[PDB]
Amino acid sequence: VTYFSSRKGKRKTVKAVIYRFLRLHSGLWLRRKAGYKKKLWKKTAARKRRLREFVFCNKTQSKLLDKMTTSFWKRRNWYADDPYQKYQDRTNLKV
Amino acid sequence: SKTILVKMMSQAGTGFSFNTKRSRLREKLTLLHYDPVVKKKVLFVEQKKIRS
Amino acid sequence: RRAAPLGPMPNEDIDVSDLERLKKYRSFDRYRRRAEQEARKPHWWRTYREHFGEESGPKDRVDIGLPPPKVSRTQQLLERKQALRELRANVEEERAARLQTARIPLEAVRAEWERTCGPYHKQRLAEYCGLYRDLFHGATFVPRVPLHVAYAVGEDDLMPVYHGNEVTPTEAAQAPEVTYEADEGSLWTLLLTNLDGHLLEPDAEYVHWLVTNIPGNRVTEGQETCPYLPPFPARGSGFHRFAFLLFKQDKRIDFSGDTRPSPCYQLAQRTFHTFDFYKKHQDAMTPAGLAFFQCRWDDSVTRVFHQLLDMREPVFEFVRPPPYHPKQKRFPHRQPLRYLDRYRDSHEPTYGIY
Amino acid sequence: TPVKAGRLIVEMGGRCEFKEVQGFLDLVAHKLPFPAKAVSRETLEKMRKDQEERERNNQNPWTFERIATANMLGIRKVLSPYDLTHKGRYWGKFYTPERV
Amino acid sequence: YRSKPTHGIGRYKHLVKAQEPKKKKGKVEVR
Amino acid sequence: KFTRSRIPDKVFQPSPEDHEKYGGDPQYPHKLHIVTRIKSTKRRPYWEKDIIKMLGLEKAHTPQVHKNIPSVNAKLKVVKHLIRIKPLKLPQGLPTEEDMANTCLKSNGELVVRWLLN
Amino acid sequence: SKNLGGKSPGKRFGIKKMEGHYVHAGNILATQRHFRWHPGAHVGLGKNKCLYALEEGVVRYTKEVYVPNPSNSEAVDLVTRLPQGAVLYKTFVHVVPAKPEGTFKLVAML
RNA sequence: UUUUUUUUUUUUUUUUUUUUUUUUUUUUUUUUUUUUUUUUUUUUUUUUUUUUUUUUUUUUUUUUUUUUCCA
RNA sequence: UCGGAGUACAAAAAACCCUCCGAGUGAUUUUAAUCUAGACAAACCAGUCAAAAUAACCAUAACAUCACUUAUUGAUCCAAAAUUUUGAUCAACGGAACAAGUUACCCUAGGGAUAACAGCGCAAUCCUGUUCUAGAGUUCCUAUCGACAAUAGGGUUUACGACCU
RNA sequence: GCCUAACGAGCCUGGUGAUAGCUGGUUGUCCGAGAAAGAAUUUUAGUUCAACCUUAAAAAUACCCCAAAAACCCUAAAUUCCA
Ligand SMILES: Nc1nc2c(ncn2[C@@H]2O[C@H](COP(=O)(O)O)[C@@H](O)[C@H]2O)c(=O)[nH]1
Ligand SMILES: [Mg+2]
Ligand SMILES: [Mg+2]
Ligand SMILES: [Mg+2]
Ligand SMILES: [Mg+2]
Ligand SMILES: [Mg+2]
Ligand SMILES: [Mg+2]
Ligand SMILES: [Mg+2]
Ligand SMILES: [Mg+2]
Ligand SMILES: [Mg+2]
Ligand SMILES: [Mg+2]
Ligand SMILES: [Mg+2]
Ligand SMILES: [Mg+2]
Ligand SMILES: [Mg+2]
Ligand SMILES: [Mg+2]
Ligand SMILES: [Mg+2]
Ligand SMILES: [Mg+2]
Ligand SMILES: [Mg+2]
Ligand SMILES: [Mg+2]
Ligand SMILES: [Mg+2]
Ligand SMILES: [Mg+2]
Ligand SMILES: [Mg+2]
Ligand SMILES: [Mg+2]
Ligand SMILES: [Mg+2]
Ligand SMILES: [Mg+2]
Ligand SMILES: [Mg+2]
Ligand SMILES: [Mg+2]
Ligand SMILES: [Mg+2]
Ligand SMILES: [Mg+2]
Repeated sequence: VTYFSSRKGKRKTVKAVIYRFLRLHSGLWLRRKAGYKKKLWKKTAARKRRLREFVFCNKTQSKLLDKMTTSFWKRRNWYADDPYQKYQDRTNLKV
Repeated sequence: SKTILVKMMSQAGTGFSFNTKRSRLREKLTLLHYDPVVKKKVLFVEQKKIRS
Repeated sequence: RRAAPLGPMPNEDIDVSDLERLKKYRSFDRYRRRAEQEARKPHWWRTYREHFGEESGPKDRVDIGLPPPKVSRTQQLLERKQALRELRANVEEERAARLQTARIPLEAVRAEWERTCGPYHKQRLAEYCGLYRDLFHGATFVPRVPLHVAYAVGEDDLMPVYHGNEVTPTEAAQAPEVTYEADEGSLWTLLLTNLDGHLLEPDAEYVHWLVTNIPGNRVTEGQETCPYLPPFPARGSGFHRFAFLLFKQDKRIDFSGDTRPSPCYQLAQRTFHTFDFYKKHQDAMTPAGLAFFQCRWDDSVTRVFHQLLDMREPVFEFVRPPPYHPKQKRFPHRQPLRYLDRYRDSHEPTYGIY
Repeated sequence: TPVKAGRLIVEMGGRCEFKEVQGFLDLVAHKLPFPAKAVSRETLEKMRKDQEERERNNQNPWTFERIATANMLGIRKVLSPYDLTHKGRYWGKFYTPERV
Repeated sequence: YRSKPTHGIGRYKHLVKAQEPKKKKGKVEVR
Repeated sequence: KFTRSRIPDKVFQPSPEDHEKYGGDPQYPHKLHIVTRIKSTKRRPYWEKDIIKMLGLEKAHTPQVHKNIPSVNAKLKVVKHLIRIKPLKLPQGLPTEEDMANTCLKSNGELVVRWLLN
Repeated sequence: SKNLGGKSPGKRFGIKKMEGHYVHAGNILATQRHFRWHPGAHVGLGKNKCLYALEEGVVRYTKEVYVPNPSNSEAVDLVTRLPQGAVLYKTFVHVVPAKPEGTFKLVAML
């Protein structure tokens, strides 16, 4: 991760995270299950459903992704017909 | 004894294919599977050979 | 570490040595019979019944009823043996049995069952349905005398009321007929009690028809304390139990506190407790007849609620407990995207400041 | 072949006395790796009875078995789980009959 | 459990001794 | 493996001579324990350390008063090799609210209510 | 050395919930490789011989008679070879329900 | 998709003097079949360029056997 | 690399160039779906179950079954697929897309974390004494030896350890 | 082998503040709490997590834990769960 760029001197971000991850405005990160497109005939139906289902990331991975990504991707986005607009916020979090 | 992986498509017209392991020294595979597109018990025949 | 068993072990009686000389059972049916026979014994270890409510195990039931009829056992056995020998002497019955073509006089079987062993079956059915648990709370009786209750749905349609049958308020709208064998020297009291349907007090039950001082079998000639009232079960909570109790009494019982008015449309006045009633009239009354049936809601209940009771119809519903969910975590790990939907207040997008 | 303490190795009988069998078995007992004696039924009974008498008339109120069972002074930290059964008479493969 | 008083309540292999998974060997040794 | 030590119930069965030897009442057991920590918890198991911590015996050679109930008797049995236990004696009875500031604890195991009168 | 491949992590096969624990539906009571604990009332049986509570309540463990399914040939043969006084006993795990099925609430007094 | 053997009388084996057993037809044997004895016909799957012969190499399809991708 | 047994005796886990079995798949039809509570296990990635509800068959089961059934298997990316999939002993098996030997002509930064010489621990090996007598010694165990065995001592050789450099 | 006193490939300058998981050093006072290792890795001379631990903030149950309970041929010290 380039903490200070050479041209503008800003902090860059790794494009792999934006390519294979999604950040909700609540701070959670969304990712796909590993191996959901490899050897489907060799796996059980329940295993295939688990692979196809989305999953979340824990605190350590979330902090790592936040460090590796700039503040642009942490903004609030109001997309037209965004499926994840419902999951953008968090409710009834008693902590 | 070597097995063969065969891709079989539905005969209901709808595009729906699934892979199955078969014995090489057997005839063309033709079974009854379940199609969720039409949600019916449909006849599936061997279409392609994918993996040896 | 080893500990001493707290009692005899199950398989410590049979000898391990010389199994070949010990007889075995080769039938799964025999093994099942033996296992079920042993499973009912009070074992010293933790069993299924103790944890799943064997109803406090043994219970010394107080008996409040007529004494059993005194029958000569030897003469009864001799007569039964003679009848069996006479039946077996016939060749036509044996031919029918061989040819698998035989019929049974079901009406006579029913009559004989009611005469000799019907009371015990009725008592155990009432115990299963919990009649004694809510009428006396500590006492179960034997319905010695029969009690035939019948509702008239028209001119040629008669609905019987057996022990646990289902009778709708449409058929139960009118006062039923009660039949029982009795000489012209005894007094009887009939009480129709609805165990389920009281809106306020769970521990109280309603009275629909209480008629006391019945000379013999003439139920009509007896004075009615409470006029007959059609059943009025709730639309939601269905299958209430209505029980006819018949008591035999010796003296001419007169009571002024339990007397009901002719209209008797007040639910406050139609509040009853069989325990207190039998406490009051324990000296003379002794229960001898019982006939309980189930009744659910129908269209006829609305008319009873509106015209008769002058009330609005209560509607209930069998609501289930909400599903259990663990405490929501700040960062759920390996959870599906739908994890946030499990704690959503409503399926409406909420915009805070925008 | 493993042999523990108190296990017989060779058992002899006949119409003979005890002196000669002891005399010609003491050499074998000495040549054996573990210490051994040429005993008889009477000798074994006598030694067991003497051991029981000593262990019952021992004067000091403190005994190894009592201390180990009661965990006095927290001695279980130093001791071994097998010591609860050995009662201080057995240490490794060595057995001392005079330790009660 | 081993320390529980109800230990060995399921002990059944001592009640049956027919555990010979051999093809056809016969004893033929009763003198 | 070194683990906790089970103590058989035979150890805590008093002999008739024990009462006379230790000056105890064979009929009525005493009411309160005075416990004093003699040895250190170093070179001792962590569960024993925790028991000594929860018993309030952090400071050695300082008596502490506890109940005579089996709930605390279990822990006292667990750490019995590190403490001295005496029965609390009340020759003058329980001190009242007017004698709380004039009480004292003699080393013999008794609690004097009136101490240093003038 | 000639021995190789013996190294393998344990499968954590054991009892998860002890007696007296208040569990919910779907909680795995215990995992096992062979049939050590048999399910009883309100306890299912997964295809991997796992035991999971079907209702919300209290877990209990009992010793109860064992009547095998008639289609299980080995079990039926063992039962038939058992002597006249022998009855098989197995350790069953049960869940005693606590929450009732439901309640009747007034929705509208019309 | 790639690698390799290939295409024989009507059926199988060889080899270049295209032969040897089955099958077919015409006779004989038998009361009639079957068995057996004679005679006959029966081919290099096709294109192209050749050798002394072609078992020289190439075009269109036919079954074919193996491989068909660690990540 | 993965699974079973003992080590690891009774909730779980637990290592060695520890002692043994195996696995890198076959055969058959009941061709075995969608969605979603709640749980096991786990650093993560992975692996496991699964109540209710839906589509097709009895209008009463569907967890595919068997071979000790536990292991029979592989994360990105990328290629070919064409609508939905497949995938090379990455076998060093959490894996770089593709890279061999020799240096006594060697160099550099370090290591007594790691060897050879020495020292030190132990005594497998070695050397000593004593105990035991069957046997040799013409008779006779101990004049001179003395097999099968026991106990104790020394640290000279090799080997083991890798504690000081 | 020799190529200006060091040649398995000369010397100077520039890249160059080359890079080092490796060695060495790291400069005032006092006070509080305070850690010996489970999993991966061209990895065991290091890193990345987990378990512990430190500064803050929220809460409420936390250790000891009587019974009872945890397998089937035999099995010790004792373990897990809870008043
Ligand atoms: N891993 C680990 N090392 C420790 C711990 N305490 C001390 N050390 C190490 O021990 C050395 C100092 O010894 P001490 O001064 O503690 O006797 C240092 O190398 C230090 O890093 C500990 O709790 N964990
Ligand atoms: Mg009789
Ligand atoms: Mg293992
Ligand atoms: Mg391991
Ligand atoms: Mg867990
Ligand atoms: Mg279901
Ligand atoms: Mg590697
Ligand atoms: Mg590796
Ligand atoms: Mg792994
Ligand atoms: Mg040279
Ligand atoms: Mg150097
Ligand atoms: Mg060293
Ligand atoms: Mg080291
Ligand atoms: Mg030297
Ligand atoms: Mg050396
Ligand atoms: Mg030196
Ligand atoms: Mg050595
Ligand atoms: Mg030595
Ligand atoms: Mg001689
Ligand atoms: Mg010796
Ligand atoms: Mg030396
Ligand atoms: Mg040397
Ligand atoms: Mg020079
Ligand atoms: Mg540097
Ligand atoms: Mg390194
Ligand atoms: Mg400090
Ligand atoms: Mg330290
Ligand atoms: Mg307990
Ligand atoms: Mg607790």
